[PDB]
Amino acid sequence: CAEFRIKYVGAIEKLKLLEGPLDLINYIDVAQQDGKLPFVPPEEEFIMGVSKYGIKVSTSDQYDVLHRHALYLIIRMVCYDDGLGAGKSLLALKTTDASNEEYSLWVYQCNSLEQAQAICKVLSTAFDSV
Amino acid sequence: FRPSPLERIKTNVINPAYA
Repeated sequence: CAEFRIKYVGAIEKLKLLEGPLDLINYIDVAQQDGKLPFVPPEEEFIMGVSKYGIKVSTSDQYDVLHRHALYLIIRMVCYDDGLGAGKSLLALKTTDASNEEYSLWVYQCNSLEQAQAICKVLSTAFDSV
Repeated sequence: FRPSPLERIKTNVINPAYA
């Protein structure tokens, strides 16, 4: 269980039917090219909490929850360098719905690679305990 | 444009429930 300050790039929601971490990265690269997602997030920071329950993203004053990504519904999360030349680290989360009929992609940008990796480690430990 | 995904990937985490 841990909290991190992150920025929010955006989401591609309600996709139907990306098996492979490389495929997800490529999918998002192309989505950015096609204007579905920004390349660079707005500067506004959010609080990302990671735990056994999943990932929660809240405003920086904790007054409002933006996203709740429950562990049950997380399919995979990929951490990667955005490739834009500044070494920024992204987290791309693939999630599904209660019936596992639709998928959504959520993309965040971390302050540092150390933090992105820390986030992944908590998530991986979370799955381990199941 | 940007380098290949292989050159950029750091780690991935998979939910075994859907694997």
